[PDB]
Order: sequence, then C-alpha cells, then structure tokens
Amino acid sequence: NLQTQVTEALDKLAAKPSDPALLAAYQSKLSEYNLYRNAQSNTVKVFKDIDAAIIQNFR
Amino acid sequence: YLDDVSAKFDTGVDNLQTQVTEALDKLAAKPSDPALLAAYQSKLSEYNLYRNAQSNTVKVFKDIDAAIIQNFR
Amino acid sequence: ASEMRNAVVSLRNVSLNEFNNFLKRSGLYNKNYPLRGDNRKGTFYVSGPPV
Amino acid sequence: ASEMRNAVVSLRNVSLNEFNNFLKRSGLYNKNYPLRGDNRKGTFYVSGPPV
Amino acid sequence: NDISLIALLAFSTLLPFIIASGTCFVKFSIVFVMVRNALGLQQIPSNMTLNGVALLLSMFVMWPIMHDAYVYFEDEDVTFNDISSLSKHVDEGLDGYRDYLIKYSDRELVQFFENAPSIFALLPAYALSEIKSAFKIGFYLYLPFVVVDLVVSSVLLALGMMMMSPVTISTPIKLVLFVALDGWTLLSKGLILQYMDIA
Amino acid sequence: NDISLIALLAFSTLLPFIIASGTCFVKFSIVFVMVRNALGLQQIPSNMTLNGVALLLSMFVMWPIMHDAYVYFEDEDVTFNDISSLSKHVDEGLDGYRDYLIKYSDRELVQFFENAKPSIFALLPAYALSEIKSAFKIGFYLYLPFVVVDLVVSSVLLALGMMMMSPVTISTPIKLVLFVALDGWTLLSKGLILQYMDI
Amino acid sequence: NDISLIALLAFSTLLPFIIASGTCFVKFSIVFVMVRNALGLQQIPSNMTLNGVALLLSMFVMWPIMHDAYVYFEDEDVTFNDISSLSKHVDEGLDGYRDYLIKYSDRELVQFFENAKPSIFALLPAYALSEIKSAFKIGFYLYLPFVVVDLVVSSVLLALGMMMMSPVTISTPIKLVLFVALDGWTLLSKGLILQYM
Amino acid sequence: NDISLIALLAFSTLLPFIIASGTCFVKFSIVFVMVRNALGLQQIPSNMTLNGVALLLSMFVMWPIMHDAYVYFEDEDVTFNDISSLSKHVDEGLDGYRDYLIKYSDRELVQFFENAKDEIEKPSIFALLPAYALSEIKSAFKIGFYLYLPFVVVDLVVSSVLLALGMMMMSPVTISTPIKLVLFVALDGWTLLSKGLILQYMDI
Amino acid sequence: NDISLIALLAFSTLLPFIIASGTCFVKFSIVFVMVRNALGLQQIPSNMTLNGVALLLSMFVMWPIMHDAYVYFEDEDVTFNDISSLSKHVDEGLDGYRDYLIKYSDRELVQFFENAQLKRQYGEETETVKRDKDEIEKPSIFALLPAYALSEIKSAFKIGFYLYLPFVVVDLVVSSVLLALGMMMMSPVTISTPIKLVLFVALDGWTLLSKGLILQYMDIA
Amino acid sequence: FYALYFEIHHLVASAALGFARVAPIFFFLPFLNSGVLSGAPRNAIIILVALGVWPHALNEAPPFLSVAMIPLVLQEAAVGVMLGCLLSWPFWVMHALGCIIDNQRGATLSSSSEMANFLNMFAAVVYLQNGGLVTMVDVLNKSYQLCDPMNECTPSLPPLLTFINQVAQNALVLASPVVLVLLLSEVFLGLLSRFAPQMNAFAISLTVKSGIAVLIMLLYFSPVLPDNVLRLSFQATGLSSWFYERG
Amino acid sequence: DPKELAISQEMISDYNLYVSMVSTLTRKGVGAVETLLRS
Amino acid sequence: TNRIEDPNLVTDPKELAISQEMISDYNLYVSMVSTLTRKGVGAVETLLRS
Amino acid sequence: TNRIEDPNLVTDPKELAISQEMISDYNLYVSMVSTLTRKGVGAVETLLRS
Repeated sequence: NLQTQVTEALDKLAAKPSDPALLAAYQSKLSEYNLYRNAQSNTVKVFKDIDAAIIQNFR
Repeated sequence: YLDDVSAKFDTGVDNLQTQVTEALDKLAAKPSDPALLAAYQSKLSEYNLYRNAQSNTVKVFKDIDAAIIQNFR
Repeated sequence: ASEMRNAVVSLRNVSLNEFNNFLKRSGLYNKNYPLRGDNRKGTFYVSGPPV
Repeated sequence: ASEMRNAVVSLRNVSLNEFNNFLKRSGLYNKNYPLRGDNRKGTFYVSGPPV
Repeated sequence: NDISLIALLAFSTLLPFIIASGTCFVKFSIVFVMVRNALGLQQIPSNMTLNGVALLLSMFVMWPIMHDAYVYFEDEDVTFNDISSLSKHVDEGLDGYRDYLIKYSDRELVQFFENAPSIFALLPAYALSEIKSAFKIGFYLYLPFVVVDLVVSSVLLALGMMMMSPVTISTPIKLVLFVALDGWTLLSKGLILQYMDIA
Repeated sequence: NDISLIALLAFSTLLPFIIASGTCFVKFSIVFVMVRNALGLQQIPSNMTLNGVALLLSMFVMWPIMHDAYVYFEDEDVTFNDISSLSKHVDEGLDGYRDYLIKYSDRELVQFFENAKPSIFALLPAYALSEIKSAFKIGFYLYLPFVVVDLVVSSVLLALGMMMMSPVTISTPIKLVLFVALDGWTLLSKGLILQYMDI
Repeated sequence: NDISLIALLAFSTLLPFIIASGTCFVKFSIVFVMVRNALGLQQIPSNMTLNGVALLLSMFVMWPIMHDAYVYFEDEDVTFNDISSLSKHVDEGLDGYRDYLIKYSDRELVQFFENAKPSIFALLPAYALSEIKSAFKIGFYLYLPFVVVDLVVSSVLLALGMMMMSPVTISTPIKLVLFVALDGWTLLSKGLILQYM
Repeated sequence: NDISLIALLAFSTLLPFIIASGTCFVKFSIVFVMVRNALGLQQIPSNMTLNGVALLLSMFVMWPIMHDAYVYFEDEDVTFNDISSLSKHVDEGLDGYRDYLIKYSDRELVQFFENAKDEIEKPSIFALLPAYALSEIKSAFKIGFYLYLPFVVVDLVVSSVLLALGMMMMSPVTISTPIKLVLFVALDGWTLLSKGLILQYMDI
Repeated sequence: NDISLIALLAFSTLLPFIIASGTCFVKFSIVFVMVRNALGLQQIPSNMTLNGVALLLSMFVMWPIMHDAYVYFEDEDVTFNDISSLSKHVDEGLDGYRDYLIKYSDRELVQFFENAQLKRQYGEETETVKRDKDEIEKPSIFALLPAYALSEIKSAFKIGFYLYLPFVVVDLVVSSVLLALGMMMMSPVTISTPIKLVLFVALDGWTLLSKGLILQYMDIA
Repeated sequence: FYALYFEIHHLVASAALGFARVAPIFFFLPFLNSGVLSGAPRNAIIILVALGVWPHALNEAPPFLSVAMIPLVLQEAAVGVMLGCLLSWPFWVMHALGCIIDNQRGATLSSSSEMANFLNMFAAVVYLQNGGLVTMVDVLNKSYQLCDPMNECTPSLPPLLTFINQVAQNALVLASPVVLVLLLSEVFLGLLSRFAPQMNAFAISLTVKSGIAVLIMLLYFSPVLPDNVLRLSFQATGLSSWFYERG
Repeated sequence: DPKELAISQEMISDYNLYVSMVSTLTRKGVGAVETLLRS
Repeated sequence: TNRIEDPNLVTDPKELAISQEMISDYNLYVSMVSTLTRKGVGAVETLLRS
Repeated sequence: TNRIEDPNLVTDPKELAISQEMISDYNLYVSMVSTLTRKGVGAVETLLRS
C-alpha cells in the first residue's frame, strides 16, 4: 500500500507547485519510492532466475 | 498511467497556461507600468517551475518502468 | 546479351554537351549506344556493356 | 588477356599533360596503352595489365 | 518452496529403478520369460510384449499408493515450529508404501540392516524374497513340462526311432496343449489375485 | 575457504568412479551376475535389477566410515598457521578408510607399486586385483555344485537309450531346487556382509 | 604470457584424446578386455573397472616425464631476446617425451613418414600402430592355455556316447580356476611394468 | 576486412562437417572399423582411439591444400575497385580443392548435378561434394570386401575340421579367434595397409 | 516497420526444426539409415557424416523454392496502407511453399485433419467436408505439415522395403547351404557379409538411387 | 495485449500431456522406431501430431492446473502403451509367425534371425498402402473423445487377461499348415531309417527340410497372407470395450 | 502501472516455469518407459 | 520478504548490506544442495545401466 | 572515415546530422548480418550433431 501514500502528495503540489515545504517532503517521498520499486523487481528476479537453473540442470 | 501523472499537473491548476498569455498581452500593450511589470514577474516565474516539475517526475518514472521491463528477462 | 544494365544519373553543375565533348576528345564516344537525355540538363540515360 | 583491370581516377591540381611528362622523363610512357582523356581536366581513364 | 522442487523432480529421475527394484515388477517380469524358456522359443512372445504386460500390472499396484501420497500432501498445513514435526509428517506419507513393503519382506535382513523400522533395510530384503517366491511357482509350472517331453521321446524308443532328433517333434506338441489349456491367461490371473483384489 | 569447496565439488564428480572402482562394490556386482551365468540364463534376472541390489549392500557398510569424514572436517580446529600440520591433518581424516583398504589387500603387491603406512594412491590397483582374484574363487565355489548336476543328468539319460535328447532341459529344474531348498539367496548375501561388519 | 595460457589450455583440451592416443593406455586397455572374452565371460567384471586399472597404471609411467617438463614450465628463465632462442626452450622441454616414443616404435615406419631427431607427428601414427601389434600376440599367447582345455573336454564327451552335449558349461569353471591357480592378475600386472621399470 | 572476419568464422564452425564429408577421412575411418568386425571384435580397440589416428592420416594430405590458402589470402592486392575480380580472386584460391575433388569424383554424376569441358571452366563446388563422398563410400566398401575375404577362410576351415571330428555342437568362435589375429600380425597387416593408403593419393 | 524485423529474427530461430519437419529432408535421412541397417553394419558408416550428404541434396532441390522468398520479401513496397492487404501479401508470399505441400502430400490424410480440427473447434454439429473441396478451397498451414511428414514416412518406407529384398534373399540361401552341411553351430551373418557388400557395389546402388530421388521431385532439361 | 501471449502459452502447456499419450506408439511401430528414425527430426514429428488431434480448443485454459501432475503422466503413459500394444497386434503375430517357421527348419539351434524380420517388414508395407495411416490416427482421435484427462480412465483389466492367448491362438492357426508336413516328413524319413539302419537320417533331415518348409508356404503366400493383415488391424469401433473413465 | 506491471512480472514467469516443468517430466516419464522396455 | 516489504529497512544503507549478504548466501546455499543432489543422482544412473 | 578525417565536414552542424546517420547505418547492418549467419550456422549444427 506504499503507492497510496505516494499518490496523495502529488495533488497538493498540483494545486501549488511553488510551496517550498511540500516539494521538500515530496522529494523525500519520490526518491524513497524509487528505492522501493526496483528493489522489489530485482529481488523477485533472483527467485525467478535460480529455479530455472535447477530444471536446466536436471533436464 | 503515464497520462494521469501528466494530467495531474494540468488538472491541479485551472488556467495558468492562459494566465501567462493574457498577462504578456497586457505587457506588450504598455511595457512601462510598475503594477504591470511587478505582476508579470510573479506570474512568469511560476510557469518555468511548473513544466520542469512536469517533465522531471515522468522522467524518473520513465526509467523506473524501464527497470521493471528489463527484469522480466 | 543478358548482362546489359542501365542507369540514370543527375549532374548538378555540368550539362550533357561538354560531357559528350569529353567523350569525343578522349575517344570513348560510341555511336551505337548513345546517351539518352535532354541536351542541356542534368539528367540522362545510359545503357551498354558493364565495362 | 583475361586479367586486364580498369579504373578511372581524378586529380585535383595536376593536369593530364603534366602527369604525362612524368612518364616520359621517367621512362614508363607506353605508346601501346596510352591515357585516354581531355588534355586539361582532372579525370582520366586508364586500362591495362595489373602491374 | 524450491526445496520441494528438488525432491519432486528427483522422484521422476529415480523412477526407472524403483520400478526395477522396489515393486512387484521383479516377480512379474521373471516368471513370464521363464515359462517362455520352458517352451524353448526365445522370440515368442518377443519379450517386449512380456515386458509390456508386467509393467501395466505392476502399475496397478503402485497406483493406489501413488494416489494416497498426494491426497495427504494436498493439506498445506505442514509448516510448523519444530524441525522434527515436519519430519514426522513426511514420514506419515511414506507409511502407505511401507505397509505394502513390510507385508512381504522377511524378519531377517531388516534388523540385520539396522544394527549394522528403517526404510533402507526393506528394499534388498524385498527383492530377495520376491525372487525366491518366483522360482518355486515357476518350478511347479516347470514340472508339467518335464513330463510331456519325456513321453514323446519314450515312444521313439518303443518304436525303432532312436536316432532322430526329439526337439523338432516335442516343441510343436508343447505349444499346442499349453494354449489348449489356455495357460497364458491362467498364470497371469493366478498372479494378480496374490497382490491385490484385482478387477 | 573456497579451496575446501572446490575439493568437495571435485569429489562429487569422481564419486561414480570411486564406487565403480575403489570400494568392495566390485565384489558384490560381480558375484550377483555370476549366479546368473551359473544357472545358464542369459537375461534372467535382467541385470538392471541386479545392479540395484548390489549397490544398496555395499553402500550400507561404507556409510559409518563416510560419517567419520564429517566429524573430522566439520570442526573448527582447521585454522593452523603452519601448512604442514594441516597436511598431516587431512592425512588423518581418511585414516579409517585407509585402514579398510589395507585390511583386504595383499601386502607385497602394494610395496611393489609404491616402489613405482603405504600411500593411498598406490594401494588402489592392489586392492582391486586382489578383489577380483578373491571374486573368482567364489565365482568358482558357487558354480561347483552345478557341475555335479550337469554330469549326473547326462548319465541317467545315457542309462536309457535317450541319447539324442539334450539334457539342458532336465538339468535346469534340479539346478534350481538345489538353490531354493538350500536357500542360497540368504546364505550368500548374509555371508558376504558378515565378512566386514559385526552385530 | 597471455598466449602461453592458450598453450596451457591447448594441452588440457586435447588431453583426453592424447591419453586415447599418446600414452600406453592403448596397451593397457586392450589386454584386459582380451582376457575377458578369453574366459568366455561377456561383460561380468565391468567396462569401468578394467578401464579404471588401465588408466591408473598408466599414470605411474608417464608422470616422471611430465614432471621434468613441469619444472621447465615452472622455471622463469624461458624468456629470451630472439625467436629461435624462444624455440630453443620448447624442444628441450619436449625431448624427454619423444625418447619413449622413439624407443617403442619402428624406425623405418618413422623414416617412411618423414616424406610428409624425428618430430612428434612422425611418431604418433608409428606409436599406436606398433603398440597394437605387440599387444595382439601377447593376447594371443594367453589364449593358448584356454584352447587346449575345451578341446580335451569335448574329447571326453566324445569318449562317451554324448554327441548331444554342450561343453561350454563344464569348461567355463575350469577356464577360471586355472587362472586363479596361476594368479594371472598379479602376474600380468607385474609384467607390463618391466618393459619400463 | 571486417566482413572477412565473418567468413573466417564461417569456415571454422562448419569445419568439423566438411572434413567429415569432403576429404579422404571417410575412407580411413571406415576401413579401420570393419577390420575389427573382420576379426570378430566389438569394442577393441575403441571408437575413440581409431578416430584419432584417422584424423592425423588425413591431416597429411589435406594440409598443403590448406597451406596455400593462407599465403594466397595474405597477399596485398585485396583492394580492388571491381566486384567480379575479387569474385574471380576468391575462386582462384579454391581451385586447389577443386583439383583434389575432380581427381576422385565421377564426371558423369557431376554433370547430372550440373543440369539441376572442365578445362574452360571448373564445375561448381556444390555440384561435386556429394559425388566425391558417394564415390569414396563405394570404394571403401569395395576395398572393404577384399580384406574381409582371407578371414572367411580361417572361419570355414576350422569349422570343417571340427565337423571332420564328431564334435558338431561346439562354438568355433573360441577357437577361430586365436587363429584370427595371428593371421594379421604375422602378415603385419596393420603397418602395410597404412602405407598404401598414403600412396593411394599422394605419391612417394 | 521495426517490428517487421522482430518477425524476421523470430522466423530465424525456428528454422532447422522446419527443416526437421517441413521439407523432404525426412525422406533422405530415413532410407540412408536403412541401408546401414540392411547391410548389418551398426556404427559404420558413421551417420554423423550421413546427415551432411542427405542435407546437401535436399537443399539442392529446395533451393528454387526458398530463393523465391528473398525476391518476394526484398521488395521495396512491403509497407501497405491497409490491414488486410498486408496480411494478404504474406499469404501470397507463402503460396509457393504451400502448393508444393499440396502436390506431394496425401489427399485424404490432410482431409482427415480439417474435419478433426473443426469438431475440436466448434463441436460435432459442424458438418464434415468431403473430397470435393479440393478444387476450390485451400486448407490451413497447420493442418498440412502433420499429414505431410507422415506421408513421406510412408513413401520412404516404400523405398526402404524394396532394397531390403535383394539382400535378404541372400541371407536365406547362405543360412541353408550352411545347414546343407552339418555346420549348424556357426554364425551365418559373418559369411553373408562379403556377398552383401558386392551386391551393392556391383549393382552400384549409390550412383543410381541418388539419381532416382531427384527425378521424383524435379526434372532435367 | 496480454492474452495473445497466453494463447501460444496455453498451447505449449497443452502439448506436454499430448506428448505423454502418443510417444510410446512411436517406440513400438516397426516403421517409426528409433532404429528407423534419427534424433534431430524425431521430436519435431511427435509434438505436432498431438497438436492436430487434441480435443479441447488451444486458446482456452487447460484444466491441468495443479490437480495431480506426477501421477497424471504415469496415467497417460500407461494408456499409451495400450494403444501401442493393440495397434502392433498383426505385426507381432507375423513376427511370431516367421519365428516358428524359422525354428522348425533348424537354423536356430546355435542358442542351446533374419527371416522373421522379413515377414514383419512385409506386413508393414501392405498395411500402409490401402488406408493404413488413416486408421492409425483415427483411433487416437477417438481416444481423446472417451479418455479425456482429469477423469482417470483405465485400460479395463478383466478383458486384458486374455490378450496373450488371443494372439497365441492366432499364432498357431497361422503356423498350422507348414508344421504338419515337416513333422510328417520326418517320421516318414524315420520309417526308412528303421528300414535301413545306418542311414543317420538326423543328418539328412537338416539338408532337406529347409527347402520343404519354404516351398509349401509359397502356395498360399499370395492369396492368404496379405488379407489377414488388413483383417487383424485394430479398428476404432472396438475402443469402447477396452476403457472406461473413473469419475 | 508500477503495481500492475510488478504483479504481472510474476504472473508471466510462473506460468513459464510450469510449462517447462511439465515438458521435462514427460521426457523422464517416457524415457523411463523406453529404457524399461529395452530392459 | 518482510525485509523488503518493510520500507524502513530498505532505506538504511547498512541494513541493505546485511540483506545483500542475505540474498547472496541464499543463492549459494540452495544451489549447493541442488547440484550435489544432481551429482548425487548423477552417480546413480551409470552404475545401474552398468 | 574520410568524412570524419576531413576536418571541414566535422565542424559544420549541417553535416553532423548525416554523420550520426551513417554510423547508425553501419551499426545496424553488420550486426544484422552477424545474427542471421549465426542462426544460419547454428541451424546446420542441430542436424549433424545429432
């Protein structure tokens, strides 16, 4: 549910894309959301890559 | 999805793209008035903040799905 | 007879007549297979042996 | 006779009549395989044995 | 998750030898070619057929045991706190096969392969017991084949026919009366009643 | 650390060849098919099955010595600052296995080979050539009742005027009731395993 | 140095066919099968144990020649200034291998192949073609204690009125109790080293 | 030069099939197995150590064809303004293979493949590659029949002397096979058939 | 335009398995293992080299068929403006391969599969198509290549039965003259083997069976 | 655009169970075994045959999903060797026919065969010409209509137990006429050995029987053998009697 | 799309490992039958 | 799984390092018992075919 | 190469747009021939290796 509280901060900067306090908190959100998405994609990938190696070994 | 993160900047302000144009329409009429020059710098400088905060958030999101698709294989 | 090829070539700053004068002054002018094209223009049509 | 190679080559700032004087003074001017071309131009056509 | 994949793939790799050594395929395959060797014609019924029938029958015995293992394993409530509590659960899945296997093996090698019940003590005790049960039934089927050749070569000494070959005469006689007793359907059905309630 | 792992990975590759050659498994798998050639059968009982029962017996006796290799090598005393004691350390890990090869090989053949306490690399052919030599003796011994059987069946046939018939058919029943009533299947197999372990 | 790694890797890849052609494994791995069917026994030892002793005896005889070129590759003074000076170290490090190859091959066959200190390509076809010739007659000689024995037992079959009898099943145990009384498995093992030790 | 790096690779990956099919390796590798089948052997010596010696014998007679292709293609006149003179130039290198192939292939069969003399033009490389291989397999079969024949005689004469005695139920493979290989080592037949096989293509 | 290149590389990977199934290479390969089996030689003549000689004639016949694929697809007017004409264009590209399959396959065996696929498609209520479709209607490409490869196994086995005959007539007369003597305990396959090799080289079966197969697909002059 | 990838992905899932039914028919048949077929195009043919006969639609989802996968392959292989052993019926008795005529004439007593290979090839071609391959595919296309998986159909044991004598009584009556003349000739020769004592008619019996045992079967080789081959071909109509689904 | 592609990242891959698993089991399945029929 | 579902643990660098160790030892562990089983069953087929 | 070694063409921005094109046309062409031939030499490998 992390993407929910990401998507709740875009609208207040949408009404006011000049508030210095909001974009400071938003960068702390969006870079942290950058760290969440590719970490989860790469970590399922190792769980994908190693099970195919077993069937490649046993075939 | 990528249209909606773009359209959230077009929905969040009402008519700012027109507000800068009617301002410089008044600026090109009589470019010598202090109340007309001071209002424009408060209105011209808000637009350049708007579009690079339109194009950079989709830019960081562009490479993120590009990171998603390459981890398919 | 089956090896005859053809081409069309555009010249930008020279015409056909002095290029034909290049063929007459050199000795390579062949009256059996001439060049087909307008007399002072850039484009003309060639057909003959591959050499 | 099946080994005759041909090529056409152009020169920037030496004419045909000046290059042909290089051949006579050296001793390589062959009157049986001469150089066909216009006397003051850049391009000329040579054909003959490979050496 | 993936540790379940290694065992559930290695079962398929080790399957050609559990059929070769762990089931009643050992007893079924031997007595067919032996009574073929009783008749003396080594390419009828062309042992791939004989190996064709005994595989399907030995498939029928392992099949309720095979269905009984993964009905139990279908319950995904296996994860627990203790390391031995999951070990006893996988052991409970194998007692369905062990109760088949403890029934036929003797009481002499099984404790001999535990001091020197366990699973690894039962398979070599199993295949050694099944061959000994296979030979004496083949022997009792052998005796009506060591009387029919003995009489036809006796009538040749009753006549003046000593110097002719008896195998070229007795071998057609041995085939006809065996199929006239419909024996190939006899020794097959006499075997399937032993292991299971067949049909 | 990683030199310890490549050596175990090298052991996993050579592992089929060590059980094929180095241990007493060759004494097993030879004498199993030796009874089959003693009976005169060619493909019965189909050595694919017989390869299974020869492997489980020999594997059962190496495992206690194989278990010693863990408790010597899973310990934490391997950090030695001098390289020569660790070399003598891995000499002492295989010492139970080395004592096993010395017990069953002939003495003077080994010192002929390490001429090139004895080296493990040298005794390996001296073990097997003694092992096959001991295998041919029990190849000879188990065959020895059946040669009395093959001659007595020809004499009673020769006592009749039944001389044109081959006695191969009449030799084989009495070549098997002398096996099952003797119960040689449990006599040989228990006798081969009692030579090594004690109960 | 980088393409010396190629040479160290070129030896290692062709080595399972070097052992299949260059060493005395093609002397060892033939007589053990030739004695196997000599007893009339088809497959009963193995096709791995007989391979296992024949590889392992061959590593004894080829190790001292390999170790001499091993200390030559381990030596660092192989690098010199000139081309032929570099080739001066390859042949001297190689010469110890080819004396064994010259010792057990015919000269005139080598002297035949020079039309295409002899080189290694002139010895490898000369090696194995001379090796299997010598291996056949010794495999012929071990047949001789087993060809008399099945003839004499067929005679005593023919000495009776037993013209319909299979002599193979009586001579087969006699075919092997004579071999353990000979103890040929020690005897043949000691003889194939005395050519080399 | 960069495109020639492809063709240098394109030779190498296809190399173990052209030598499998376009040289005299097929004749050496065929006669060395039926000599085992003549003696009644199955696994002696191998299928591995017989393929090794068959490779080196073919490496004698094939290398000089292969050797000229380096120095011919190392030469400096690879820059040509014409397409066809280079097409002539690479055609002029492979004529060493062509004269090897035409020498041992049948002229009638390659004219059949040509439909779907040889001095004015050489026939195409795909028009004669099966015809060389289809002629070698026949000749190796033909030479294979010849050396089969003396071993037939030792199988027959010992089978007749056992029937000369009363012993008819006796397997003669345990007796003929000793007598089989002494016919091949007193002849020293291994070292002489290898001689004339080299002399069959390359003169002394 | 760019994903048309994706279709080329995706076409490139499944190619030799089409050669394993679609072409007539399956006819050449089977009869050459059979002449190895009919002569009794097991390993020789080393069928790794026999794959190469069977491939080169089949490409040599298939070459005018596959060459038309280049001239059809290197056209500068691949890109159309409609979705059905471009799919029509790839159909008329595949027709030169497709009618070759029509000529050399069996009639009813292809016809069985459309009726078998339609009752799989809709159900039994679809009425069956008879022989009379053949004059106007063309089947699919995935109902062809099953029935092609089985039909060529039938024709290759027609050839493989025929040259098995002149060798087994030999293999009975040798087994009878050996029993004309009292030589019953003798392996007759080692006497039949010399006269088995002469009957193929004196008949010279290599240089006439190879010519016989090319007339069954193409003609000369 | 995700379902388009799933359509090719449902097919390749559907072909694995299709491979397990019909692969051991490609081992049994005399014109399809590994002795007649190479390795590289073998696995291409066996896949696409099962794609043309699969009963369910290919784009739909298969009902295979995590029910019981390791026992399902041994189900489909066990019914597969049934379709193999019924379809190879008339080739088995014909190969059994030639072994009897081979064994009676001598020629096999080196144990204590090439001719029997010859009849098995001959009945393969005459079966393949008229129809043939049309009936080999029809019995496995109907087999999917009555033995669809996730239903556990079985080969119906109580009529299976008479299968061996069913080919045996077809073996003896097919080898009937040639073994009676060879046997009657031997005792007719044996009565002459009683009339002339030192003839050694056992040696004479081997020389004359191989010509006789082949000559009498030439008279009914043409009109009698090849129609029994087409009669004994197992047809699709009998598929109901050998199977039933269990739930 | 960041949550839909991620849950679709597993959804393509697991059905691909399953289809590879069912084809390798058929190979050892019928391959065990092949060697047992040669016996 | 809950190291990465917890977003507090994925932001600190030295918690990433001990999870980076934790990913890497997961790959070496289950791969070692994979191949050694493969080599364990790789040693069984050849002796039984013999 | 002579477009790049001619120092007049490399300075003109009109010519630079062509220079990015020709390096891409060389890049895609030889890489395309590399992969088609590799599949070509790999396709023949699958039939003869058996």
